[PDB]
Amino acid sequence: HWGYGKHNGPEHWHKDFPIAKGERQSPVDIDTHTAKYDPSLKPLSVSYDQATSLRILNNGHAFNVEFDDSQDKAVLKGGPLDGTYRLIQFHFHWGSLDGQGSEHTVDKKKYAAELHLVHWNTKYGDFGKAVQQPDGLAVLGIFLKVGSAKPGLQKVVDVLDSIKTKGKSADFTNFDPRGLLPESLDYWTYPGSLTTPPLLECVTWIVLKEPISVSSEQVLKFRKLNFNGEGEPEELMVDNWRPAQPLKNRQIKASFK
Ligand SMILES: CC(=O)O[C@@H]1[C@@H](O)[C@@H](O)O[C@H](COS(N)(=O)=O)[C@H]1OC(C)=O
Ligand SMILES: [Zn+2]
Repeated sequence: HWGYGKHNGPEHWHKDFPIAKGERQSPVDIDTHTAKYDPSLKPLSVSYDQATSLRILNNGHAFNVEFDDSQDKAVLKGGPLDGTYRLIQFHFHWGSLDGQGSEHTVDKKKYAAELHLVHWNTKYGDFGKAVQQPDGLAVLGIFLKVGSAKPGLQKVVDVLDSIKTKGKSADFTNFDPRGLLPESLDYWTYPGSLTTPPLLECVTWIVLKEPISVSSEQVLKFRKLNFNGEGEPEELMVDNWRPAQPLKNRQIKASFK
């Protein structure tokens, strides 16, 4: 099926998923001098105090830390968002080298990786229904640069050995996503899509201005994961990012000057 290699990668997706060439695809390049400051944007509210993590899973495309979303335990509100969006999982995209890995770019600059915290609009009742709506999801995107270690990331790094290959999962309770946030919540926002098949155009993207720093040793451990399942030839899980798509008829708004 689909992947990130020469023969099944982003260039090929449109054949099974024609929406790949659609009206509001992600990610995009964020041209910082074209984005418009919008004073009508309310403050962004990230309420992760009661967050309940459950499990970490290698699905062959990335790894996901999954959350109990049966109640309003961890929610995103405010900013460009109307209503309440519940945290369902977070995952990362990263590169084979420190100079690439992010999905969004900032004035064409690629970061070593990108963290995505996926939330769904509670008005639609469940995640499956939400992805069929133009305002069904809100994904908070955070850039990673290589520098000093991120303490809040280490617990994730430590468990990757136990989910090396496709299909593996491990218990991952009591993880606090607040430890992955930068100091500032300044952001850009635009309407877009999922960055993997089925590429549904259901996402309000909120991308933070301030990157978090992770150590080279930390990102190196991401690159030791496998796309393949156990007992198959090793294909390192690296460069699992879609490149920037055309902005087309969209405007990127900024929460800051
Ligand atoms: C659970 C799962 O497969 O999560 C996916 C995940 O593991 C990854 O490949 O990234 C995908 C796209 O999400 S993104 N980049 O925020 O648009 C995910 O799809 C979905 C639907 O969340
Ligand atoms: Zn993602």
